[PDB]
Amino acid sequence: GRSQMESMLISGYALNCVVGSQGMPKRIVNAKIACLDFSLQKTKMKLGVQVVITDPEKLDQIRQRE
Amino acid sequence: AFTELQAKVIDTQQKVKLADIQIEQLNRTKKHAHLTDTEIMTLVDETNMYEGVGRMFILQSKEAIHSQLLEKQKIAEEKIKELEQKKSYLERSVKEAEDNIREMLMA
Amino acid sequence: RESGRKVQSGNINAAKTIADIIRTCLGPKSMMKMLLDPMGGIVMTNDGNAILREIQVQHPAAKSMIEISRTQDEEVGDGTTSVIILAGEMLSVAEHFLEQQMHPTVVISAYRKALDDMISTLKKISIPVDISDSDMMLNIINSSITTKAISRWSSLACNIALDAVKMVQFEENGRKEIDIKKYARVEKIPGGIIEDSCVLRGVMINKDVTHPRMRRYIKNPRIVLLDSSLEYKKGESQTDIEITREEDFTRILQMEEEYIQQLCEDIIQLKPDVVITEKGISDLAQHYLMRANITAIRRVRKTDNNRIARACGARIVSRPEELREDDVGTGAGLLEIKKIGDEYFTFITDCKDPKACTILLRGASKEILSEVERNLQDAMQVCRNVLLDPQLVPGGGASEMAVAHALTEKSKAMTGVEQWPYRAVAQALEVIPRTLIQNCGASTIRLLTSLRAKHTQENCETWGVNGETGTLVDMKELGIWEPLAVKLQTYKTAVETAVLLLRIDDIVS
Amino acid sequence: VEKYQQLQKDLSKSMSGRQKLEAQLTENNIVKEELALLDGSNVVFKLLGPVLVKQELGEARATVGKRLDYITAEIKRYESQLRDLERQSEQQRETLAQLQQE
Amino acid sequence: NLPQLEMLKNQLDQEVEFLSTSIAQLKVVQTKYVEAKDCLNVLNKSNEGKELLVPLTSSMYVPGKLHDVEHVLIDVGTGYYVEKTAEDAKDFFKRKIDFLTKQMEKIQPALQEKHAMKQAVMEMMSQ
Repeated sequence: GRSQMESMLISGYALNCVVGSQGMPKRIVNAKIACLDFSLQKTKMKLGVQVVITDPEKLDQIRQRE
Repeated sequence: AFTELQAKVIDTQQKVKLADIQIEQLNRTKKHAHLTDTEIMTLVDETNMYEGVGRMFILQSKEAIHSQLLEKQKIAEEKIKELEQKKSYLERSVKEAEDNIREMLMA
Repeated sequence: RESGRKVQSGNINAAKTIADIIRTCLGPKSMMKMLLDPMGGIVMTNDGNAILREIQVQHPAAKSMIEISRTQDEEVGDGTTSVIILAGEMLSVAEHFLEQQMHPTVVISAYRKALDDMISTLKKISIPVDISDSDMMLNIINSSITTKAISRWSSLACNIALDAVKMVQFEENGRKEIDIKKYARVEKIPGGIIEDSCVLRGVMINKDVTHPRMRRYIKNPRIVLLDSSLEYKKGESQTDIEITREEDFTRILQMEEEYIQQLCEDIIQLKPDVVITEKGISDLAQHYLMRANITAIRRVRKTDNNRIARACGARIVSRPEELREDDVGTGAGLLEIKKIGDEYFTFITDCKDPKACTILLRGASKEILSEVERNLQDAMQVCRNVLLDPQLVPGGGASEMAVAHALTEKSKAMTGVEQWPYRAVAQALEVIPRTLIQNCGASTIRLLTSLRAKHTQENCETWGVNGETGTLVDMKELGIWEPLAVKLQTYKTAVETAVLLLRIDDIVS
Repeated sequence: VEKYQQLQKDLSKSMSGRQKLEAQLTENNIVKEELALLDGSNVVFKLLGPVLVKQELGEARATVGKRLDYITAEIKRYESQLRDLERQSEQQRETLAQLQQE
Repeated sequence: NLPQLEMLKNQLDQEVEFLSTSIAQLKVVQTKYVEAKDCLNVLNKSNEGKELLVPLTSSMYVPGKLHDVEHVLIDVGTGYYVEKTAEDAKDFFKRKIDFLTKQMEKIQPALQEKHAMKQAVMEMMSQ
C-alpha cells in the first residue's frame, strides 16, 4: 500500500488484527497484552437455574445471568 | 437437507415413549407402597412383617418399614415428575426437526 | 532420462510442432485440423485446446506446453490456442542461433526485454474502451463471439455478459480486484428462450433449487446466510455430556437448544423469512427460526451460499454467535423462487455489494441455451478483459509489426547482444500476419513488406493485415479490437514459456 | 438354497458360547482382579458342579488364570469349526442354486 | 428394482430385531446389579441377625438367620463365585451396570438405522 519508498520497519511487532476499536482505546502505554487465542463471545448461564428448555421462555432468564 | 430432519424425528420419537407408560405405575408403586404400608398397618403390629429389596425378606420392624415403605412410596412418588420432565421436552424435541421439515417444504 | 542439446532442440521441436499446425487454426479465418484414431475417432477443429487434449505428448516440453496451454485456459480459455504460437516460434528462432551462439541466459533476460517493449507499444496501440457504451464493448464481443461463429442469440445475451460480469464487477482490493468475470454465476433455465433471458440482480440461484426451499417469493424479508457454527453448546460456550437416558433427553437436548435459540434470536432479530443455512446447521437452529416461522434452509453448498452471499450480496457470517443484518440479509434484498419451464428458481436479488448480476440463461432446450452460453463465455471473458483493461487494441499484425520495429529499434538503440534476441523475438510478432496471410490465402512476403511499409509511417498503429479481410487494414476501419488485457496476457504467457522450456536441458528418471 | 444356510448353524453353534466366554473372558480378568481384590476378606469359590466347592485364592488363582486361558480355549475350537463350516457352505452355494434354476 | 428389494427387505427387518431383541434384555441383567447392591444396601442397613426368608425352591421359601452382612457375592469369571465385601460387592454390583449399559445402549441407534435401511428399501421396494 502507499509506496515502496514508505515501506518501513515498524516499532514493535507487526500486528494484523481486526481492529478492536468500537471506541476501544487506540493508544495505551506500558501495555499488558492479553492475547486471546480463545474467543470470549458471551458465555451463557447454563450453570445457574433454568438450564432446561421446554420453551423459548427459558432463554430469557439465562440471558440476564450471562 | 431433510435427512437429519427425518433422522431427528425418529430418534426423539422413541425417546419420549417411555415416560408415558412408567409414570402411572410410578403413581401406583407410589400408592401401593403407601398401601403395602397400610397393608401392614392393617394388622396393628407384628414381628413377622417383612420388607425387603430382594429374594431375602430381611426381618424388619413394620414401624421402620412404615417409614421405609412410605419412603418406598416416596421413591416412586418422585419418579413420576422426572419422567414428566422427560415427557415434557421430548414431545417438543421430535417436532423441532419436523418444524424444520415442513417449513422448508412450505417454503 | 532425456538431456542436453537434444532437449534444447527438443524445447524447440515440441513447442514448435505444437504451435506449427495450430496457427492455421487461429483467426476467424482458420484452417481446421482433422484427427483420426486407431480407435477411429475423428476430430475436425480449429480449437487448439480440444486438440491439445486428444493429442499425445511423449516429450514433457510437449506436455508442459499443455500445462502453459491450460494456464491461459485457466486464465481465459481463448488465446491458449494463440499463446503456444508465440514461444514455439521463439525457441525455434533465437535458440538454434543463440544456443549455438551459446546461452540459455541472454534471451531469457531478453524475453523480458521483449516483454516490456510490447507493454511499451501496448500503451500506444491499445486505446481505451468504455463499458458505458455496450457496442464499444460489444463490437469486441461481437468480434469475440463470432470467433466461435454463433452470432445468433449469443450476441444479445452477450449484453447480459456485458452486464452480469460488468455488474458483478466489485471487490476493490485497494489495487482494485474489481475487474473480473467469475462472480457472474450462470443461470440454467429449461424453457424460456435467450430472448427472455435477462439478468436479475445479485446471483440467480438455480443450482441447489429444483423446488422452493426458500418460501416462494420474498421481497423485504431478509435472505440470510447461516454458516456453520449453528451447532449446539450444551454449556455456556462449552458442550457437556450428551443425551443418554431419560432426563438427559430433556436436560441435555435442552442444553443444546438454549445456546442455539440464543443463536437463533440474532437471525430473527434482523427480520428474515427465508434463511439459507449452509452446512453446520442444528435442527435446534431451525426450529426457533420455525418458532418465528422464518424458514431456515439447511445443508446447502458454499459457492451457492457465496452465490447467495453474492445474490443479496450479504457476507458469510464469521461470528454466528453475534449476528448483524449487515452480516447477512443486507440492504432490502429479494428472494424469488420462480418456475420457468421445469424448475423452481430461487432469485435472491436487489443485491447490496456493488450490484451484482448473473447471466439468466433461458434456452428452449438446454442446447439452444448452451450454444449461446459458450459464445457468451467469450464475452464474459472479454467483458472481464474489458473490465481488466478497457483499452481496445487493433487486431491483426497491428501490434505485431509495431513491437517488432520497436524491438528492432530497441535493437538499433541497445545494439547489445540482445538486439539479436529482439530481432529473434521481433520475428515472433509476424505470426499473426503469417497466420492471417495463411488463413486468407494471400502472399505474405509482399504483405510482410507492405506491413513493414504500414509500420514505416503509420507504425502499424491500427494497421495489421487481417486475413479475414485478407488485406493490410486499419483495424478501426474493420472495427477489430481487443483489450490490452488479453494481448499482454497471451503475449507474456508464452514469453514465460519461452523462458521455461529454454531453462530445461535435462530430464532425469 | 439350503446349501447357503446349511453349515451356518453348525458354525454359529461353536460360536455361541464362545461369545459367552468372551464376556466370562472379560470377567476372568475381573475375577483375577476380584481375587487379587480379595485377600480373603470374603470367601472365594469356584462354583463348579451343583456342589459348592469351598475354594481358596491360590486354588482359584491358577484357576482363573487357567479359566481365562481356557475361556480363550473354546475360542480356538470354533476357530477350528469357523473355517470348516463357512468355507464348505461357500462352495455349496453355487451347487444347488443353478440345479434348482436348471 | 422391486423384487430385489422385496428380497433384500427380508434381512434388514431381522437386523432391526437382532438389535431390537438384544438391547431390551440387558436391563434385566442390570436389574440384579442394582438389586444385589440394594439387597446389600438394606443388608448393611439393618444388621446381622435379622430373619432371612430366602428361596428354598419353587412354590416354597425357607427362612434363615442372617449372621453376615459384609459377606456378599459377586459373579464374575466364568462359573465362579467371588463373595466380596459389602462395599466391594456393591462396587461391582454398581460397576457391572456400567459396562453392561455400554454394550446395551449402543444397540439402540443401530436399531434405528437398520430400519432406516429397511425403510429405505421399503420405499424403493414400493417405488
